Amino acid sequence: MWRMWLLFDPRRILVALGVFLFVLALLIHFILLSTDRFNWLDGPHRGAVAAQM
Amino acid sequence: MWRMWLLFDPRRILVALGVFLFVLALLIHFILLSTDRFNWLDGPHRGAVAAQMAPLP
Amino acid sequence: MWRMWLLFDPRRILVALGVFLFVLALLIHFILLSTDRFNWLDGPHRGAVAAQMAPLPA
Amino acid sequence: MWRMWLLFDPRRILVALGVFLFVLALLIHFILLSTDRFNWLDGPH
Amino acid sequence: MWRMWLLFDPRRILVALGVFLFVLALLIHFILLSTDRFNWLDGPH
Amino acid sequence: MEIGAITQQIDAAQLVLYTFWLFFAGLIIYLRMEDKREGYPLVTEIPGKFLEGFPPMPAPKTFILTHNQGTVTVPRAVPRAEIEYKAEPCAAWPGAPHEPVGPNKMLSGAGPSGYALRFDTPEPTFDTGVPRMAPMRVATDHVFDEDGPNPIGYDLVGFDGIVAGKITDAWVDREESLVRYLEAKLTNDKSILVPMPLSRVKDSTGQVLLASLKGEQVLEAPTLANPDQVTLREEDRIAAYFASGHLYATQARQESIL
Amino acid sequence: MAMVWMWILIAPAIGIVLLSRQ
Amino acid sequence: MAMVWMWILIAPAIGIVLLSRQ
Amino acid sequence: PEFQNVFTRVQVKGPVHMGVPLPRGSWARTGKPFHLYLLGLIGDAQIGPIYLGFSGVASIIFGFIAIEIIGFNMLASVDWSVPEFFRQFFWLALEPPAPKYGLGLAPLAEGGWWGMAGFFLTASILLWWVRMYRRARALGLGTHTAWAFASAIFLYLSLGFIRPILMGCWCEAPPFGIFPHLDWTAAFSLRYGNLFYNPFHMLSIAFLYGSAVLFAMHGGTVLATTRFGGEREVEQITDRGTAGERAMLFWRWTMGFNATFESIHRWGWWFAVLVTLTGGIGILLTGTVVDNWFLWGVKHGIAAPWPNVFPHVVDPALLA
Amino acid sequence: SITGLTEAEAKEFHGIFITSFIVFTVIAIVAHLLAWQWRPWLPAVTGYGT
Amino acid sequence: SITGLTEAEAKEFHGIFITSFIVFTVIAIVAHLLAWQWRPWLPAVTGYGT
Amino acid sequence: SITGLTEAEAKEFHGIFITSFIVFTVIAIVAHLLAWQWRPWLPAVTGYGT
Amino acid sequence: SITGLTEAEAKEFHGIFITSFIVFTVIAIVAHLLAWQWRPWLPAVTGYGT
Amino acid sequence: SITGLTEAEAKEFHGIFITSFIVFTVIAIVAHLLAWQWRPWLPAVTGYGT
Amino acid sequence: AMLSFEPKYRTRGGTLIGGDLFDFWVGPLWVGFFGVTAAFFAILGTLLIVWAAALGPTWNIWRINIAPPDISYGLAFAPLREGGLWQLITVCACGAFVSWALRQVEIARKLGMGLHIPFAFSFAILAYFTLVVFRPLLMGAWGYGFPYGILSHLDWVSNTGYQYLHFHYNPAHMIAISFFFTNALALALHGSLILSAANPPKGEVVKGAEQENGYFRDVIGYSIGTLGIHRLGVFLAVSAAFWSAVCIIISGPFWTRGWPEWWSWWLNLPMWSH
Ligand code: BCL
Ligand code: BCL
Ligand code: BCL
Ligand SMILES: CC[C@H]1c2cc3[nH]c4c(c3C)C(=O)[C@H](C(=O)OC)c4c3nc(cc4[nH]c(cc(n2)[C@@H]1C)c(C(C)=O)c4C)[C@@H](C)[C@@H]3CCC(=O)OC/C=C(/C)CCC[C@H](C)CCC[C@H](C)CCCC(C)C
Ligand SMILES: COC(C)(C)C/C=C/C(C)=C/C=C/C(C)=C/C=C/C(C)=C/C=C\C=C(C)\C=C\C=C(C)\C=C\C=C(/C)C(=O)CCC(C)(C)OC
Ligand SMILES: [Fe+3]
Repeated sequence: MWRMWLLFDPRRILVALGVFLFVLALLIHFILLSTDRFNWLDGPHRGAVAAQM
Repeated sequence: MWRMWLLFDPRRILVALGVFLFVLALLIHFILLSTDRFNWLDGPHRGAVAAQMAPLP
Repeated sequence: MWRMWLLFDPRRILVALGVFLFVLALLIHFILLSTDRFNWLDGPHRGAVAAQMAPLPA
Repeated sequence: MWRMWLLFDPRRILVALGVFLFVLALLIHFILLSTDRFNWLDGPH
Repeated sequence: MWRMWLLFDPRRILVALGVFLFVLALLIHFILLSTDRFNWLDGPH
Repeated sequence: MEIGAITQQIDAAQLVLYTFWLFFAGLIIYLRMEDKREGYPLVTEIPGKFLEGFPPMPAPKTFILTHNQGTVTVPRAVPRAEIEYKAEPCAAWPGAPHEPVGPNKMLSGAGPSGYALRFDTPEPTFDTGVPRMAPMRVATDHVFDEDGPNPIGYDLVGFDGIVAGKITDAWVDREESLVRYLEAKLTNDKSILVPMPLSRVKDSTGQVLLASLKGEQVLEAPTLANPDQVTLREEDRIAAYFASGHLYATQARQESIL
Repeated sequence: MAMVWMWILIAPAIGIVLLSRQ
Repeated sequence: MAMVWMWILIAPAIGIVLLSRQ
Repeated sequence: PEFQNVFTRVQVKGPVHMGVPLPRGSWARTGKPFHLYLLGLIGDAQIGPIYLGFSGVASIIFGFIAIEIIGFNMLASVDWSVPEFFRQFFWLALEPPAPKYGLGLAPLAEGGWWGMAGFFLTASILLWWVRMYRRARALGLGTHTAWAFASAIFLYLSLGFIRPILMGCWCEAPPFGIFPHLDWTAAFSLRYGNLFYNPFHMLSIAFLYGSAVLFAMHGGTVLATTRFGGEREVEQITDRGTAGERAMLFWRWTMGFNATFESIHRWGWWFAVLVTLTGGIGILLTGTVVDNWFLWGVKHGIAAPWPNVFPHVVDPALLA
Repeated sequence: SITGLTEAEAKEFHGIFITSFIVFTVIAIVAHLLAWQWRPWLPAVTGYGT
Repeated sequence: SITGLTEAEAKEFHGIFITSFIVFTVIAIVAHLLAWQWRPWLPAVTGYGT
Repeated sequence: SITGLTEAEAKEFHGIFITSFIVFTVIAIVAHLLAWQWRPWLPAVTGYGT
Repeated sequence: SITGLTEAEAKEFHGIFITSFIVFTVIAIVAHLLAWQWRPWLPAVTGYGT
Repeated sequence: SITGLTEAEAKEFHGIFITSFIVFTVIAIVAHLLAWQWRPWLPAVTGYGT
Repeated sequence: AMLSFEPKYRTRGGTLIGGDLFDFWVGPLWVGFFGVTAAFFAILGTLLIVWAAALGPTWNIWRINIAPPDISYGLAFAPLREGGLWQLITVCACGAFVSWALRQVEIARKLGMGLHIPFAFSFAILAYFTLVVFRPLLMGAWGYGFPYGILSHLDWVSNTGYQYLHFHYNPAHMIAISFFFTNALALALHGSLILSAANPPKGEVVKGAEQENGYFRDVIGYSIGTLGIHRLGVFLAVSAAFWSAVCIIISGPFWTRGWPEWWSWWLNLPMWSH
């Protein structure tokens, strides 16, 4: 499997991997903030929710 | 079927497959997240509103 | 890892890194300002907002 | 770090840094003017 | 600091500085005039 | 409360509108005068009667050209000489058309075969006085791009299917790096230039198709004064000859088709 | 509270002159 | 909480100066 | 049929053109230009190089901050939910300040971010105008591009800066969003009584339609005469060829009058410029000297007398 | 060599790349263990239920 | 000299530039002093309090 | 050497890059320690509870 | 020398750049000291509390 | 050879490709087994019930 | 009267119908068969407009309003005083526009030019045909056409737009506007660049392709070139008219609700649907 850096340019792969992983990490961190349960800054119960039966 | 690589360039196939597999997985993860049953973070979507109305003039 | 700089241009990396770090730091500071608890200027008590559906001040 | 001016144009660094600092300083002054506590002109409400 | 004029054209600096200083002064005057306290024409309301 | 009222009936927005109308009238006058820097004053069916129309012709302006090819003043006090076109009027009254003469109407200089007496020197590049259009055998720094057709060696075919010659070289624009002419070796050993905008490169059959001329009419196309450069006037001659074929190649192309 | 404005206005001006003599 | 802003403002400046003198 | 010159499949690779030498003191051009066959089909194949002087870099920094202010607030308006950001992206905006604050600086949550984004974006646009002006001078060209650009800036400033000042409220300015700024455009017409009856809106439309008419006519004229080298327009201007003569004769025989290869670009220049010049003036008039354009139209005798097919109705609020 | 590296360079890069991948993943595994302790995900169909 | 200035004229401009900068700042300083006398800024947290 | 860097001038850059990263990270670490003392994050599922 | 400056002049720019950076930072530090005196930031979770 | 890969390397790449595909699928199978344990899909016509 | 270079170009031929009978010039204008037809339709159509105005209540040029028939008449030819005159004027306009385009084809053939100009104009004709025949045909009534009046046809546009309660949300409307706005931006740029090259500062030499391509590479990093910009000018203007025709043909025959409601397909995509 080491015979892949002769097939793919390491400079292009590392730059693409760096952008992809940062965007992915931004996406996940952002989604958790939007949740009520996993928001680590303001915490739970930030808005008004109608009671359910 | 190893001959499939004598026909198609491996560099393009792996890049095309990698892009294809990520987009599909991203699509599937997002469809489940939008559901109430398969949302693994909060569960059902309650649709919280702002705490108070913006005051009238 | 000194050998990596023969493959990646230090000019390109430093410029891309500086822009990326500032935008990230700017984003994180903004996110904190967009919270009541971590707002370090006015504090945890959000001020009341004015009426949007209002006439021109005359 | 005196060698960082061998690979970076000092004219280009100063121009980018000069605009950046002024824009950032404008940004911070603007933010404070739009706060209740740190508005130094009309003061707090 | 006099060595900066070997790096930057004095003619370019003066015109850019003149425009920058005028717009900045125009911005500050406008901001003050739109406040209640520092409006020097009609005064406080 | 009537803000913007000048009188009981005239208001500010109305006055601003009439201000624009005055400006727009002046702008149209200015634009129409600028339109009259070429081809004016008009010629009539009188030896010495000229019309300038309204608005009148503008004051002259001068263009400075590169590489010491002179100064151009428009409108010209003395207009450029016209080519000696060969046509017979279809009637004597004004407004009647004329019919080009000669067995080869593309050489008559009438109708679409007419051309302007431009500069008799090659168009130069801005950086150097080097001719702008050059064959690729001279402009060796230009090569055909891959994944695109290479017309060198193709047959030159008229719209009647008759092969007139083979494509030998391409002429490129040294300023914009594009093909403007294909050079073809004709069966009479003539080496004419064909305009790229009038050539259909069919790389499937290895042919360059001419929809404007028959195969035999290609053999009478203009030739360059010297083989490595083309003047502005020659460019006009070549374009006029090929393009006039759409009206003059056959008698059918000149008559009403329905 | 005048001292706040005095430093932020005057001290940069002195800084330019002091950086200029060197 | 003065030290919260004093560190984040001054320490990078010291770091830059020390890194420059390297 | 004949070659229609829709796109160019036969292409040649020449040495990259870096441009004319720049005047002393200018920067070096940025980037290594390369040939692209895809763009060579419809236009020129070379991408780059680019010149990044003081105006260009300053404009980018100012503009990028403004874009960050918009994007961060848009993302905060969906509570940082990326799925909701993609779902609602067209609906999101950075809203202008509330009417309470007039021309003063609003709080951040109530229009303060809008004003800062408006300032930084305006600075970026003005700095770009300097770039368009100075790049033309560096090449020995006229500044026609910069002054045409100033016309577009005039409408932009009238919408967001001049008119809100004349009205005394930043709340009258458009928001920074895709669908919301369409809502603002429609709400503007609703508030001020059918902007169709604004005469400068009529003129701006006439020139907007006229720009489409002229460019279709002019582009078609040049394409129809590319067989005569008609696209080499400046050379046709200084030394008229058969392409210029046929182009002039086509329109003279069609409608009785014609332009020249130079003057047609003056017609096109003014028609595009007058779109935003008349548009800017019309926007400055509404609410300042005219409050209801249809009633203004009725006053000035341009309201067509449509029949009323319904029985007469009385405003029920009067009798209450 | 389509990329342009040598026989030795490709293997040396492979060792560095895998090691960096291991370190990055190991840190993320620790981070997910800490995150799970703070706030577990994957609720029951009826909710988390304290 | 990338700008294209000799030592003599570069020093001359620098001297004039500093003097103009000092004169401009001094006038501005007195302007701020008069402005502060007309209407002070930087209120206390409770407001200006007349 | 696609970059165009000698082995001597490339190892020196790696040395300068690493120490700048460490200095930058150490300052940020202390900043986060101060930030935690001012206002801790990561609340309980109930809330911060003052 | 991709930039086009000699070793000697790079050192001189570095000395001027760092000195200007220190002067600018020190003035900013005093400004923040005065700003903190006028109006402190970073309140407690219960607010500034006058 | 349109691809240009020789016979020896093409069979080697296929062996790597098939082995990677098997490992990727096997992990996905266990992932779906765990997902089915946490929350089944494919409900009855009347719903999942409970 | 003729331009200085004109006389050599006035050849016989290029006509599609008629031949030498109508192949002559009146002043600067060439006539041909379709020039006769265009003149006939234009004059008759204009005269009918004036007669319809004479039947109306005003001679004010801005307030003249010639309206189509009632919807109840369907696709029938209405009486002249109740929309029949509008139908006749519409037929004259259709004949005049097609004859004008066909006349341009003959003129271009006489000069040995391409047919790009009549091709571009045909898209303007398509938009008009969409407004007055194609859309009314799909709705089944000629009453859907816009009235002929300088200010009255703006009232039709306004009321038609609010039959969908927010016409900005029409998706083909957005595309068409994007083409109109870009075309004006492209026209301003192209006119500026040619004038800047042909009219440099006084005493300076005229500039060519090197500065023209160099200018936009410096400011934006790419130049489309002289051939590309004229291709772009046609493409933008033609597509603005084409998508304008699309935006109105789908308003009522293929969409009867508010246009913002149409965007619920995007809001309800399963990746983020509520
Ligand atoms: C919600 C509960 C926790 C939390 C839960 C988690 C969990 C779980 C994880 C993280 C992880 C991370 N968290 Mg956390 N995190 C929280 C809140 C935060 C906050 C904040 C302001 O509150 C910040 C700043 C962070 C920051 C971080 C990062 C340190 C880290 C993501 C690494 C990454 O993106 O690599 C992207 C960048 C790269 C991979 C560099 C690429 C290098 C390339 C290959 C080499 C060439 C470079 C090339 C030339 C240039 C391009 C690359 C550029 C970077 C663009 N978290 C809260 C408090 N966090 C992840 C982690 O620990 O990863 C180790 C992780 O698994
Ligand atoms: C229901 C809505 C109303 C209506 C309300 C308005 C309002 C309000 C306005 C118009 C305006 C116009 N209307 Mg209208 N209009 C109506 C119906 C029409 C109809 C029709 C057939 O129904 C047409 C064809 C038009 C056409 C027009 C144009 C002639 C004119 C816009 C000129 C322009 O190009 O601006 C587009 C160009 C600009 C806005 C300038 C842009 C230049 C700047 C520099 C851009 C910088 C970009 C920056 C660098 C990038 C930032 C990106 C960041 C992420 C933010 N309207 C109806 C009646 N209309 C405008 C006008 O001028 O009226 C007099 C205007 O303000
Ligand atoms: C509280 C509000 C007070 C007030 C408090 C203050 C205070 C405090 C100050 C001012 C200052 C100014 N005020 Mg005040 N001011 C008020 C009301 C006014 C009114 C009015 C109609 O009411 C006017 C006309 C002014 C006018 C002025 C200016 C004289 C001055 C700003 C100088 C400047 O912009 O330099 C910018 C332009 C340059 C520096 C150009 C210099 C030449 C260049 C560098 C050389 C080459 C030029 C090159 C060709 C480029 C040219 C570009 C163009 C100049 C644009 N004030 C009210 C009453 N005012 C400032 C001052 O006095 O500074 C001297 C100042 O500190
Ligand atoms: C005559 C009127 C018409 C017109 C004309 C016109 N427009 C023009 C011009 C002209 C003549 C120009 O010369 C100018 C131009 O440059 O054209 C190519 C322009 C222009 N008209 C434009 C748009 C435009 N024009 C429009 C309309 C019109 N323009 C009218 C129809 C519209 C509409 C219809 O709404 C739009 C949207 C631009 C393409 C351009 C002006 C560009 C500009 O101002 O650029 C600066 C603005 C910014 C927001 C800066 C961008 C910053 C980058 C996005 C940053 C990227 C990241 C960054 C590098 C990271 C690092 C940053 C660090 C700080 C960290
Ligand atoms: C990593 O970052 C990313 C995530 C990539 C960022 C992403 C950013 C995104 C997605 C941004 C999207 C933006 C979008 C879609 C924007 C759309 C905007 C649109 C359509 C705008 C339309 C019209 C807007 C107009 C005309 C606005 C004009 C405003 C003006 C002229 C304001 C001028 C006032 C000036 C000059 C001031 O001095 C006043 C300043 C002050 C006094 C402080 O406040 C009062
Ligand atoms: Fe053109």
